[PDB]
Amino acid sequence: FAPPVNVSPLIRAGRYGALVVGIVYGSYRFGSLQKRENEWRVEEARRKVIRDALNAENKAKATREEMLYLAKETGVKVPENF
Amino acid sequence: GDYPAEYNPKVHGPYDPARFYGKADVPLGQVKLGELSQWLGRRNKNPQAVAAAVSRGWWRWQHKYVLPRKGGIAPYIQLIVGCSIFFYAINYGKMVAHRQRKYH
Amino acid sequence: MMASLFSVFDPTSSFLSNWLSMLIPLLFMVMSFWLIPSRPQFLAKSVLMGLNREMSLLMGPASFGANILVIALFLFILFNNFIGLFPYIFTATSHLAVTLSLAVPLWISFILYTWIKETTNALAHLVPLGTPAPLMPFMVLMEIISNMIRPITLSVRLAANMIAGHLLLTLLGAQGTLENLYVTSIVVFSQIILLMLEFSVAIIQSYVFMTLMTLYASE
Amino acid sequence: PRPLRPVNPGKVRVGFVPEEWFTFFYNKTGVTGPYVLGAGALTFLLSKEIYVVEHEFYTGVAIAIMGTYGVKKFGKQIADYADKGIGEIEQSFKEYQDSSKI
Amino acid sequence: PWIMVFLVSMALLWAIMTMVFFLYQPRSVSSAKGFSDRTVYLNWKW
Amino acid sequence: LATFLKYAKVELTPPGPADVPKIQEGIQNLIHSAKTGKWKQVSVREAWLNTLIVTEIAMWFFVGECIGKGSVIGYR
Repeated sequence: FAPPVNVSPLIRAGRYGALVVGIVYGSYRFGSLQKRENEWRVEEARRKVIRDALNAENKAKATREEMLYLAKETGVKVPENF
Repeated sequence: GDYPAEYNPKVHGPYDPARFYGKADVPLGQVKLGELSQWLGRRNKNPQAVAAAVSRGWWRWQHKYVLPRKGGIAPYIQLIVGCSIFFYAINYGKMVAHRQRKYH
Repeated sequence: MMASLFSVFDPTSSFLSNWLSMLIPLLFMVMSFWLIPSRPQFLAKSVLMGLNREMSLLMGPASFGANILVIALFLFILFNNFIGLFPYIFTATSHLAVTLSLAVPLWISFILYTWIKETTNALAHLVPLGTPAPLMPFMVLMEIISNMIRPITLSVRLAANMIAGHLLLTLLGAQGTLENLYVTSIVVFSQIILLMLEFSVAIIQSYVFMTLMTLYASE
Repeated sequence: PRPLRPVNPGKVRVGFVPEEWFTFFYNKTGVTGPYVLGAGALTFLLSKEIYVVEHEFYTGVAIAIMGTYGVKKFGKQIADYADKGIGEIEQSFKEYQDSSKI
Repeated sequence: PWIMVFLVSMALLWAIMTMVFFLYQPRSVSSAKGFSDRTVYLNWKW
Repeated sequence: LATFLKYAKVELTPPGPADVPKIQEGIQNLIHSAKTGKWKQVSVREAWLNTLIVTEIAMWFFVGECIGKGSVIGYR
């Protein structure tokens, strides 16, 4: 390729200076959000379990209604459990 | 659909759709950014003018990558990436609605 | 084995709508300037002159100069199937209006020109040749239904190949992970086999539709 | 100015990128400049979720691998085939001019 | 908006058809061979 | 790709720590330009070159941001 020609002695200092600033800001933000991720995931998991348990009860009710609707359509005998 | 009226075959010669056949204006490359507002306001923004400016640019790109004799696959790869880049920004709303990282 | 996704056929996802996805083959047209052509112009000219020679056996007098329409229909189909497989481009052929434009106006062109020119022969095409009287009427009614909805299935055929092709590719992509090298390599190699199939079928589907329209413009 | 047909097209690196872009940074950030900006831009778009790595990315990789393999296998034959047809046209036109003079 | 999509596709089909129509290679294969067969010669007064 | 590694040694070195007066004097020269000029007289082609130089510099901040969080493929 072309022979190398040295960079101006201000591009390098701005480049590596921004490189160092990104590292420490990267470390600072990642640690701050890591605490935020840990506390958000814990409360999200607790409300997800409660929501899933309530949705499981609603799904159990709707499936029995669907099973009741099927037996009404088919005209087959309706058992005591279903 | 006709040859532009500014074209003169006697002075210029044969028509060339990659050459601007109007008055020789100073291009924006050598504008020192103090004449940027004057240069932008001087160039008209007609639908005719921008359509002619696109075709004069498109034929310039044809003159650099296809119209030479040994024209390789490089123009046809540039168009595919160019259209894919342009259409990804169009469909950015559908793409960014899914994403991968919840925080990023 | 993870999940799937769909709906890559939204024309107005942004205010610069996806109608520009149909104006992309205008770029790929080989605009010609010099007397001695360039490499891609000669390749395109040799391909088109090759197809014109092959279709010359099936032209006929009623399609005396309609081969330009057939070839333009071929290049439009090819550039709406090849460009529909590149990743970040919405599937234009999935939209039925493109397939509506592909089949309906040309079929009405061919059936009305046949009816005006050869009305009895058009009705005789709705009967199998040499059909006796007790075998006549049910064959006529079904072939009437056949010839009425045959181009509609042609439009469905052009849509369904690229819909099934793009659904398969999106399915293979969505069931892979970047971090796992084994899964990514399997996904990539599976798509390469599928793309070779999808590129092959796209060209052949364009070739058969040129052949079908050349046969149906000859009559 | 009479438009003269050049023999070779514009110089191109990495398959499709213009060389005029790469040489534009030589006087300031040297040869490594455009590659550094390109690597940094690719990293930034992937990290900040601007480039969505969805299912179509794997198709984009599969096209890129197929295209590189197909071009490197058949590019020389097709370009020679096209150049053969150009030479036959050039021979046909120069023989017409000589026969007309004779 | 099927009407707008149909119009663009048909306009594209017309534009591709016109581009195909001019996509050709002119040739000049008419040499002066017929000029060599036009040898006008005087009838001799026998 | 040995020449790529060779060019990487030549023009990807960290800058000289002794250049601290020599970079601030250039910065002060740019500050002297900032309220006075040296940007309304620079050609748009060269001005676009200067902006992409800053873009090349500013990309290292996001490269450093990916380094500071560990893996560069998003937040792991």
